Amino acid sequence: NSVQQQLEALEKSSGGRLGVALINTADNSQILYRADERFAMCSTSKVMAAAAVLKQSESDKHLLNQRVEIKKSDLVNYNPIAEKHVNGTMTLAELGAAALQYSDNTAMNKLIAHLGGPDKVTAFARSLGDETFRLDRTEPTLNTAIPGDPRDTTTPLAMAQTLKNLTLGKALAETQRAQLVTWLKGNTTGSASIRAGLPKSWVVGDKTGSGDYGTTNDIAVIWPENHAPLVLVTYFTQPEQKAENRNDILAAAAKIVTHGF
Repeated sequence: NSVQQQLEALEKSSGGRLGVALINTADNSQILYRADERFAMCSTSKVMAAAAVLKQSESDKHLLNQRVEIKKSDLVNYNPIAEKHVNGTMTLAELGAAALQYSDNTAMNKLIAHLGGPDKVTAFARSLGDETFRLDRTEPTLNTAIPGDPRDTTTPLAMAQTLKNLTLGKALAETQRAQLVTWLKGNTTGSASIRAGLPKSWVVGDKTGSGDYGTTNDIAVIWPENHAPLVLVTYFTQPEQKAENRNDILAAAAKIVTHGF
């Protein structure tokens, strides 16, 4: 069976809806499955918020070290880093690191607030040529992931294209690109997702996300040992609100599409 047939069969077994976009940077070839359909991003949107702050830092050499006060009232759900810093400060760089490497929701909200609200994250995506991404809400409500709701969604292809531009391409100046890559490579939350479907020694940078409707996502840049990088988005969502998340599906999809590479 072809790769496409393999993805169809994976989706058929899944009890939900699978979205995959792989870009092989050797030749700009793509493996696309529901790649123009919308999925709730959940925490994968944290990449765009962090990158928007990195863009600002290009023109403000003091920005990344700017102090941000962390107050008890800022805490939401899932803030393993920010809760350590209540009554103190974190820098914008530290908030980027926490948002990306630990998926800290308070850190995400501080980035969004710094930028001036969700719509400013959308504007940043648009400035990179991404016509699809939209951020509408803050944490935690951006994870409701209701089927057919356009809020806080993108498509697998749009996200793969933008992730490529951010990490390997033209979106950010070099120091900021390098910082984003360093952050993604140091992610702690993605062991069981795309990474689990790849050779153990491949270098990977990724950002996971999950939400209601069993929405289970991962976006990654992958550096094989003897090949050009791959950019891979795997999004998955289910019909029932309290469905379990399914990172195993993402690992399985990653294994299918990276075969041979």
